Amino acid sequence: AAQTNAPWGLARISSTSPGTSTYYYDESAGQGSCVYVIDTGIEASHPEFEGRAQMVKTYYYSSRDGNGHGTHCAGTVGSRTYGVAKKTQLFGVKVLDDNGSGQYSTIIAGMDFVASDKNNRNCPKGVVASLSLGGGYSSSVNSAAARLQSSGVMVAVAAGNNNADARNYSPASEPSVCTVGASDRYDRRSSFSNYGSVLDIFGPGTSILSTWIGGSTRSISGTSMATPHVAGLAAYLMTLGKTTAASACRYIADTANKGDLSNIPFGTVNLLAYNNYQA
Ligand SMILES: [Ca+2]
Repeated sequence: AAQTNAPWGLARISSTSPGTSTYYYDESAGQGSCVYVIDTGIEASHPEFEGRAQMVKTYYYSSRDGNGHGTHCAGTVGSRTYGVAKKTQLFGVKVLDDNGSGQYSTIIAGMDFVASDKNNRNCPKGVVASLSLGGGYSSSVNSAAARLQSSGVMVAVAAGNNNADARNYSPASEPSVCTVGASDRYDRRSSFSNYGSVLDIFGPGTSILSTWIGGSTRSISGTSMATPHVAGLAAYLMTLGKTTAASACRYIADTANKGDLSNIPFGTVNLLAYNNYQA
């Protein structure tokens, strides 16, 4: 399959070189997989989700996305136009309020929720979680992310936007999950992206067009935007039978475009997510 005039990030994930604008992918498109988006929620009624999105949990007085951030992330995972895995099922877990804030205890509860709730969903090709959130180091937050991964969910988490070493942030610093840095259209590390030995992979994170609340669309930037590219890629690869939740991060790193990014600090991986699709 080929989507012409795709967002640059989708084109990049299917390309050995920057500067192209068509997204190429196997038509299976993540069918039979599920991705949980743990964030501010998802506007499920957005035409771009085609009935494939559902709120499953909230810790606040509403499950609606009153922010936009979660809807944007969900769109990059699996909207028809802006998504990597255009046939995946999307499940929203609102651990962040409409200001994008959340107490660590609520975030941890949301991760443990997904670890159980996947047993209530039909996801024969496998389960992914995209966590576009972060705060300072907390062993408890890291441990929750490790449990979620351990339960059989491919966990992708944002490295953070501090232009700092991700070892000081959680869940970014958790070794057993997939920590994702952000890059730009010109294959440079995004200026805000955290870095460090704890990073596993880079994905497109600067100027990312995707869905927003009120049925609209928006371009925004963050390691929160790179993460769902990787989450979506994982879902896509799992439906293709190429990998499993346990080894998808490893598989993505093994099959990445290597040594192509600039401004990568010494000791940080130079690996950009790539679907290796031969059209
Ligand atoms: Ca690891």
